[PDB]
Amino acid sequence: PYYPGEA
Amino acid sequence: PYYPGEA
Amino acid sequence: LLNATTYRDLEADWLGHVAARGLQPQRLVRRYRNAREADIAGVAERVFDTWRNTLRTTLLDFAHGLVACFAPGGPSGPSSFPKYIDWLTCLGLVPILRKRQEGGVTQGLRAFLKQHPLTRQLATVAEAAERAGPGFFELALAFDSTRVAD
Repeated sequence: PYYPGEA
Repeated sequence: PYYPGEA
Repeated sequence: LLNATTYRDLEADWLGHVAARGLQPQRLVRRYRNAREADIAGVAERVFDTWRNTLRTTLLDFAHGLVACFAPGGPSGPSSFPKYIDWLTCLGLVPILRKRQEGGVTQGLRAFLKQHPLTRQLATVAEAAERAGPGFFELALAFDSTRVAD
C-alpha cells in the first residue's frame, strides 16, 4: 500500500 | 508467546 | 519519534503477536463453535486492547529515555536559558560564542541509542529510531556548540 505522509 | 515490551 | 513509524511494520508486529499467541481468528472460531458474534468480537477487542496498552507504555518508556539526555543542558551549561532571559531584561542584547565540537550531549545520545534493547525487540521502533537518530544528533550538536557569554 501507500500513504500520503510516509517516506 | 511474545509481547512488545517484555524482557 | 512517533512520526517516524510506518504502517507495514506495525501490522507485521501485530500479526507476529497473534501468531505467537496462536490465537488466530480461524482457530478461535473453530474452538468456540458458536454464532454469538458479539462475545467473540469483544474477546478480540480486549486482546487488541491489551496489545495496544502494552505498546503505549513501551513507547512512553523509550520516549522518556530519549528526553533525559537533552534536558539537563537547557537550564545550565552552554546555552543556559535564564542567562538569556536576564541578558534580555538588562539590555535587549545577547552576545553569543560558537565553536563546532562534540560534547556531553552527543556522547550521551551515542551511548543511549546503541545499547537500547527496544531496537532489537521491535522492528517498528528500530526503524523509527534509525530515522529519528540523525535529527537527534544534529540537535545535540546544536546544544553543544553554542555558548552564551558571561
